[PDB]
Amino acid sequence: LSLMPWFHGKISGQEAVQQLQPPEDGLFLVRESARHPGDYVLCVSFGRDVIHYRVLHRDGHLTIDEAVFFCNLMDMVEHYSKDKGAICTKLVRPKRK
Repeated sequence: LSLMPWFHGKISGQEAVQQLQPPEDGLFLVRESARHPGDYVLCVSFGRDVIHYRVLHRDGHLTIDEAVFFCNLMDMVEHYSKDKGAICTKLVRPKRK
């Protein structure tokens, strides 16, 4: 959370595609969602495109229901820093400020 350099909180997606803009594989950040409150969107750069993955809540947290779920984002994040499978790419540099 707040003190995490990868978290930009409340910026339109629209902003994020921008932040993330000298493309660079695994360049990511995380922001709170608008249409569904309490929820997250993790933004990823991969192949010059920017992909997104809603973070759902289900007793906890996750992107692959059912698959892998977390206690903290600060931890889904770690997780997706060593094994990508599931999303397009391995998270590397957090975009920051």
